[PDB]
Amino acid sequence: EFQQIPDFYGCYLLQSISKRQSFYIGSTPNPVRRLRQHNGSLSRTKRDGTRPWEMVAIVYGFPSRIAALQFQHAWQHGTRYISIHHKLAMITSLLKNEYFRYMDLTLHFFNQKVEEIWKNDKFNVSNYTVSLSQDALTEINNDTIDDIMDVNEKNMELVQNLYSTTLAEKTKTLLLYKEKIDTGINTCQFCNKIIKHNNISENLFAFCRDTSCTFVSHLACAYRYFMSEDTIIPQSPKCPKCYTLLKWCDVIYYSIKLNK
Amino acid sequence: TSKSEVFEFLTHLVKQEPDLLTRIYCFQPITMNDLINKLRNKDSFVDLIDDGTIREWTDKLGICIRS
Ligand SMILES: [Cl-]
Ligand SMILES: [Cl-]
Ligand SMILES: [Zn+2]
Ligand SMILES: [Zn+2]
Repeated sequence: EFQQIPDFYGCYLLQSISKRQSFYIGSTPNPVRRLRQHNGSLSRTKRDGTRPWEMVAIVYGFPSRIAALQFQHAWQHGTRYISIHHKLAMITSLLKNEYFRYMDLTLHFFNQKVEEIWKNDKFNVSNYTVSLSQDALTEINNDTIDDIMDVNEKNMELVQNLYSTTLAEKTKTLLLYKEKIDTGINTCQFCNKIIKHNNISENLFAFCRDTSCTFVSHLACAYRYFMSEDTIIPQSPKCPKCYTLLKWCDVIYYSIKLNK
Repeated sequence: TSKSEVFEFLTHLVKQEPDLLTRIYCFQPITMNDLINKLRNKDSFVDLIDDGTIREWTDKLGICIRS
């Protein structure tokens, strides 16, 4: 029995709003709930102003909880895979590493000033994706209680938006692929047999990330085609029809979840 | 025996084990003990390869090791 790739699993960086040299790194399948636990309590600690935290960045797209924890622990250790400047440089170092490169992760910033420091790449550490929230926060004002609260509330809304949207997009895309399978008249791009659930090799399918592209195949067939120092996992294969770049991790995400 | 030769050998063992190959390109976690047992069963030479080298190979090949 295969385990599904998580709908969402991310490794996040928190920066205290008031204590701006305090950071925290963790990993989670639900960053909204997690940020409430960090800012309030774990379940229903004297306060020294470390809370509330701002979630300033999150790396997500991990193929498993295990992989996210590997990234988290490497990021915290600072690791065999190799100030705010150092925390952000560690992200780039890990995204360049052979192991995490296969995952085509997404680095998302909720704060534009933090994104700018990362981009400035002070240490010249420079397939992963980088994104920045619409209405990302910029310079933080922590001079008053109301300013601190305003930052916390706006940051929560940004984290909610990214998370709920990511889940809604995967939901929508799963439904569209399922409809393709359900028609039972698609055929495999490579072996030409009808696409139908009937043998893991026969029931795992691969789709183009463009839902209006008609490329569909057996996962095994796509794997074979893409794979023709030696490697095992495809890296940035292109759709044989529209030539767009695919993320193998996303291909597997939908493949396994449709079968389950 | 160079590390390149060992890595090629281990990769070739994986490619001859269909179930394990599919699990790896589907990013499925596997314990080191389970992996080494599957490899050794394809070629007993795996017995002579140290754990640290096997772990370097798993990192390079993107194999996810579950403790
Ligand atoms: Cl929630
Ligand atoms: Cl506190
Ligand atoms: Zn096929
Ligand atoms: Zn396509």
